[PDB]
Amino acid sequence: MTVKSTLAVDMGGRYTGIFSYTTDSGFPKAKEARAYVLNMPDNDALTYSMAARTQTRHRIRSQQRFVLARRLTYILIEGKLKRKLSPREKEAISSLLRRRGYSRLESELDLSVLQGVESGFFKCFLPNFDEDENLLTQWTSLTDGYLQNNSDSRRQIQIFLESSKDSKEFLTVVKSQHQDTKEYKNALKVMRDDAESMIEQSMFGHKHRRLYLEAIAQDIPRDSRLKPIIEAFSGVEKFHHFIGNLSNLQLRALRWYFNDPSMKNNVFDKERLKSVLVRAYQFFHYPKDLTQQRAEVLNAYEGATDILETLQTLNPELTIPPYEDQNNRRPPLDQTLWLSPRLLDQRYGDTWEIWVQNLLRSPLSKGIDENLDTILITTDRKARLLERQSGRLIHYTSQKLYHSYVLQRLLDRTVENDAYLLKTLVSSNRGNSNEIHQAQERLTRDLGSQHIKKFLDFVRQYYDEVDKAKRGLWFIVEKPLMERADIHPPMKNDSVILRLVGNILCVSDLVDLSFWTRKVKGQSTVRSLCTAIEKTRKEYGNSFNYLYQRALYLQSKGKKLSAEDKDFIKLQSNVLLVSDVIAEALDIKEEQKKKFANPFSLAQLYNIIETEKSGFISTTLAAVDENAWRNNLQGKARCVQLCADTVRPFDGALRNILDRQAYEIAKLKAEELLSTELKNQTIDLVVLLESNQFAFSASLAEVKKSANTAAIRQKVAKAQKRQQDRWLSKDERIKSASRGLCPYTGKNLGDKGEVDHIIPRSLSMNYMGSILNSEANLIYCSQEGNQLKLNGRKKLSDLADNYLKVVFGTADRGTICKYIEKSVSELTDAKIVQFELLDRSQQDAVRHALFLEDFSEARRRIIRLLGKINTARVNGTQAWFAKSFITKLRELTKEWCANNQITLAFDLYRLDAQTVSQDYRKKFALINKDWAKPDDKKQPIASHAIDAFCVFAAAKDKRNIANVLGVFDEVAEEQNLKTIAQLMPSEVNLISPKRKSILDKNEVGSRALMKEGIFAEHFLPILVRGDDCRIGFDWSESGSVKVKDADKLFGVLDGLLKQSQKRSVNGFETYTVDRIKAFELLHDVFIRPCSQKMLEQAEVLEKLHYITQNISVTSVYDAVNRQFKCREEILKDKDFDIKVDLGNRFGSAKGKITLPAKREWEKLVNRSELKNLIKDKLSDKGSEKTPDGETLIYDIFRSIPVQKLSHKATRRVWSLPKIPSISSGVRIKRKDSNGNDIYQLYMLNDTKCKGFVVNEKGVIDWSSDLVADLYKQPTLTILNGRYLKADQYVRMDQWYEVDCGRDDVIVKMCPGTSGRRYIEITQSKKQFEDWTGYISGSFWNYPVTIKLSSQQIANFVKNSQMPLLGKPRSGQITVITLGNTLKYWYCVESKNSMMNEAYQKAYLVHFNQ
RNA sequence: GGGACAGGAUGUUUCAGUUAUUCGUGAAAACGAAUGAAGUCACUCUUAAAGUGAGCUGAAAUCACUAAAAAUUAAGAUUGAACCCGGCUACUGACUCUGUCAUCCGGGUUUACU
Repeated sequence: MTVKSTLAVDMGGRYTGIFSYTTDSGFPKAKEARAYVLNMPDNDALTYSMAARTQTRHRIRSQQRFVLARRLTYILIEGKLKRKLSPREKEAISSLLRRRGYSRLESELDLSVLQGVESGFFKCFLPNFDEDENLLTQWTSLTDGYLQNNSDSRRQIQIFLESSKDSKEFLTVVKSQHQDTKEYKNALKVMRDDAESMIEQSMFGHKHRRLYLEAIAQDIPRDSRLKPIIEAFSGVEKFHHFIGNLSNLQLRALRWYFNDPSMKNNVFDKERLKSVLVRAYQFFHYPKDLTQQRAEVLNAYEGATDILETLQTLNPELTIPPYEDQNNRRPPLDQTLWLSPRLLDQRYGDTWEIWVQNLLRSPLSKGIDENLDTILITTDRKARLLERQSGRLIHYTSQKLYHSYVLQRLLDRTVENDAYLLKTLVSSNRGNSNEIHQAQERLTRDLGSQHIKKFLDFVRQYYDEVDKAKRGLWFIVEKPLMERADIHPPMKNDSVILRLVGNILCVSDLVDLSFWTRKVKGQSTVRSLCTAIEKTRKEYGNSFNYLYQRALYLQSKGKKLSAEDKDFIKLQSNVLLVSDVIAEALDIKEEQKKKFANPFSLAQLYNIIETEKSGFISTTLAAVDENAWRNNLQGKARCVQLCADTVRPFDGALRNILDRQAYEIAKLKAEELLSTELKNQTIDLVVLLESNQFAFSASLAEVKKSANTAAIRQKVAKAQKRQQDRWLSKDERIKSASRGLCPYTGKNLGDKGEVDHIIPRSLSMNYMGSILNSEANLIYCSQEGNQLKLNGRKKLSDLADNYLKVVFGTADRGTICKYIEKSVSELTDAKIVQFELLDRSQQDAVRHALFLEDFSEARRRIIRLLGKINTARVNGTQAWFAKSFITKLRELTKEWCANNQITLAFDLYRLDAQTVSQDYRKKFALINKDWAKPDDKKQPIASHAIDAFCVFAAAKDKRNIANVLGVFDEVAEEQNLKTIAQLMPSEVNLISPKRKSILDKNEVGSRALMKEGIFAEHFLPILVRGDDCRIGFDWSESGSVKVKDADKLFGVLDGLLKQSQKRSVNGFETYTVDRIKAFELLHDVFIRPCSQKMLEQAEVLEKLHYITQNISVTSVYDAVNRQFKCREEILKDKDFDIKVDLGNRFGSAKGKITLPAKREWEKLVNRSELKNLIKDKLSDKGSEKTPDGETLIYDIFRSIPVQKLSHKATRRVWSLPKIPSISSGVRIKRKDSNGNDIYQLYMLNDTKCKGFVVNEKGVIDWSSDLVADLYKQPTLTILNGRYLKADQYVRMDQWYEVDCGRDDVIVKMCPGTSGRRYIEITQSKKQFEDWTGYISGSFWNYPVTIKLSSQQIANFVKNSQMPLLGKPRSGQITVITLGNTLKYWYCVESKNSMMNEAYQKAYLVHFNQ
């Protein structure tokens, strides 16, 4: 009836192992369980980050900015001239508008390395700096001043660069005044490089808008094409001001002006332009120093009478836009969860208000509304915001909000303050104690007994929802009584931070932050110490508290400090000093120091004061005030803080990866559930189990590539090594617990011993939350002792006398019992639970206390403490993945839940990867030895399914996890065997996601259609002397190919050839292909069924057609190897030979023409500057290793030009044409500024063909290219493309099972690609090992991608004895299923006839029916 | 961490021009300026014009449908983002701080809407 389903997930990052099942009974059967692994392709195969997409968007936006600025400038100039602009005038105006220069030019290098250094250290090299300001602002201002041509900055940059050359003095001065070389090293290797980048930016062409305006102040009188325009503008200065004001416009202003379908005619509107110019410069946030410049521009534009005269009059330097500030671009949403009066009204109508009123009339409910007069005035939720925006309050009136706030305060009262023992009176585990009866008598009297049951049910639901919220899984409530705030909080505001600090420093009202600059132990300052504390916490992550407590405890015990614990105790001293200094600055007293006298509070102070100057606070001020009241620093502890939802991940790319992983896993689970017959009634419960590690971060640093692989690997290696040192081989058990003696036999035990639980695994089912795979419940024992252990209650009578004497020094059971009781009673719960914080004597005392009587105080206390060790809340990444998976699984099965009525019930539990891997995986590894974790420097794919299975196996935490692995009478190795030998399937289904095929996307524009880079498309000239005619460039043998029967050639190309205008005196005739007509005909033959004449013309045009592209002359030198390339590598015939293959039908011209640009490449390599550097042959190269040959190659070409014009552009790349590789060319027809048709050739980025044509009788045409419908546009022309009528076709992904001719092998085939078929083989694992030479340690070690080497490919094709299988493309095989039956698919290396015949036979079989 | 805005500069391709000229000058020591910029090198053909290729200079175009603007180089099962319009009844931000503007809120999103 109660059908149970489970889905265990090992979130390994790239590889996500899933073990899932769905059973009517409590324990799953063998067939029900399935194992999956997600392959999760990297960013290249599936895009998660948007960096390239936005780079493309902003490139197009810059192009459109220039186009619209030119459009508006032409409109205005033609309006003032009352006549159309000539093409020369248009060219001159465009020349003026080109190369605006920058206005911000922030940076191009990552300066985050130096962001953690205080500004006071650089005053030796930068006297202009001050210690009262952060280094970020000062360095940014200095760089901007150098960019904005600030004379002082320009001078001090050179002063620094000259002074810092002698770095020996810089290294000598350091350490004299308690400086740090590690932090002061940042003055080199990043900031010096940034300064040099600023030096070199000037000669690249970057000039800034002010220098651009200065340059275009000149070159306006010098350009003779602008004379009529200058005359009509009545002055060079007026026209310059007009041009500069127009150029200063951003894209958005031009868009606003042209955002009108009536602007298609390019009409000049005075008022529209004025309003658009006013709308700009009002969009901007002007700095305080740039005030009264915003005022000037806005007075000019708003007060403009003619706007055009205002453009000609206003100084363009004033109209340069300020820096962009998208701080309010998407404010964070408050995550605070509020008891909703609206939902309370929909659920209980009015009765909850009477509940609140009845509870209020009680002396126990005095003081619960202390600050509700000043809290309710601030909107806290999205629903209240919507109601107030409507102006009418029906569910969020002040009275309703008051009632909800006091209701939640009563429900959230602490146990010291709860007068009705809520969350205990409502729990099922409540006893019949006198205190429970007194609490229930206090209730039913204040509230009244007429509606006790409904209020109690509401309390039950509220506490269940709050428990879900605390765990991080508020989303699975699916019927909430609370609501998320979902509204933006205020920013720092310089005054909200004062309130936050006062809350942190336990001050009711803080007025100033002078304590942040108070001196500590000399010239150290509170700010620097808090910065160092936060830096240490950030470096150590979530592990900081553990080693901090360990170091302080070991220092208290007087142990020998380590190199790290020394730093930690120095940090402790820093915390003490900073707390004392803060207290004396704020004169605070009465035990308020110790509240913030921890590294966490000082790091929080640093974050609030320093980090995120323009950031947002966590929650709304209403939530902050309510939480402050429920903290009550002036009081003890009244009420518990408000629940808050888990914020979405900040990474976005990680968010997309989690979204796709959740969708794939939800689709797997939906397939599993829909495969079942389950019918009327039969509620379904799904339980989620998750595991996580630092390997998740390490692998996601490669899935998106993170752009920081080295740094992230270095950071995560430290954490992983620390975790390994935390778990080790579980030291302090063999060496400290047993002390060389078996606990139960006393025999000498070496490294052959084993570790097993003290408490029987059966007893940890009826009480206490875990089997306690901890350092106390397990002891290093011997095999004979473990056999004598059995599964009953164990006591000190079974402990060896010699072992007891070694551990304690006394063999008396009563004496040892009383000593254990005394030792356990002397240690607090914090030291008891955290085993590292105990020395070996107390560790033995705590461990041995489990052998005592059931009534023993020490044993009972230890069991009580360790039964509720932690809540195991989910990580934010885990919470987001869980939310996405649950939402998508609900969506997928929504139809399957409407019909058949199954209602989905979701539960979720996080399981530590530590316990799973270190305890549960080891048992199965011993059982089967294929479950052992490899150490091959990588974690093999299929073993993530093993990890997920162990995560399910780690669900022995019973009485808590409700997947109905209950009863649990059979324990110890019996349960392990029942798990492994019956549950874990042999098959591992590898799921490899991929981006949607462009043939399936309806929004083909969301995919990169064409590759960036345009190719020159050329036609061979035709030379005619008389009866002699040649195809080529010149009459030389290598420059042209002789044509036999040229009359046929000229008859075919009668309408496509044009002749040279300047006629020579018998100096032959040159016939060149008309580019426009040729391109039009090549488009016509591609887009329409053309006549045979047009097809012949297109064939001849394509035979005369060739493609070149300019490649930089730098390519003559190998930068990677710092070696110049030889003439054989440079002048290879592949890059310069044009093949002419006209058949008898088109005259007769067979031969190869060398590209005449080869002479220009020969001139490049044979010139004096490079004659010796270029070697004549590949074998001549040696160890010359020219380090910077690119520099001299540049200096060949960077000749200083004549300064004719100040606005001339710079030259940086010099290139010569070479014949490139062609792959699915596309020719795009566009229009220039004059409206003429221009054709530019691109390379297709995605697939070109959508399938193969199928005739009326099912025969597949394997030779014709069936171009996709998205390329068949009136402006698109597929290179060498022809029209093809295909009313019926077979898609590239129509897999069919072909006639393999065998029984042991199942082969499926699909067309796959236009040239190579896809073959999927279902085969036994042993047979695959026999065919190929591949070897591995069972299929659990098999990789998802198998890279067969050439010998293995030959072995495959040979031992296969199967011509239709072919060979894998470059020996690459993608595995679909792992196990004894191995399923995999591959792309064939080469096309084969019988492969096409087999697919054709399968398609015919499917097509006849 | 990411996301977005603003772009800057150089490339590639298309088209066009250019292989000059006039002055200082009459030495024509080979340079300096002007002609808006460019204006110098090869193969072929020489009739001694030119053809071809490159360079240089200028502009234009640089995903398509597709255009006034936007969306368009992500994903798609779902979405996210972007942009525009209306509003300051109100979450947020900047101001000149009841008064506008917005990256905010609501809506729309393809030739839509104002």
